[PDB]
Amino acid sequence: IDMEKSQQALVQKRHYLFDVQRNNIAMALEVTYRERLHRVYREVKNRLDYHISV
Amino acid sequence: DPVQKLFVDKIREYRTKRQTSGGPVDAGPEYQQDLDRELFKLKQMYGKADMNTFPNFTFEDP
Repeated sequence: IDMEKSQQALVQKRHYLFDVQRNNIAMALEVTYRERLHRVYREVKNRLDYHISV
Repeated sequence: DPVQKLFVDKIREYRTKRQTSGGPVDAGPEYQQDLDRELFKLKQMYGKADMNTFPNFTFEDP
């Protein structure tokens, strides 16, 4: 009885794997966004620096 | 101050250099050769992108 009751009480919370996946994919999207913004900034700064330094 | 003849002499050669700078006077081939050398070095160090407008990225989603 105890084995079965604890098994049920435990498998109740199997949702953490999906919650992980959720926040992990959110993190992936955020890092992509950050890289996009930094890449555009770096390119514009590179061209400006080229002009200024020449 | 109107006495330091070398002072006013340098200022005068300055003024002449100012007026005559239509093109780099007494440049000689070294002028162009250098200019090219460090322009190419700077271009190489910086990049080869479309050195005029903003090149586009067109990223890729995850």
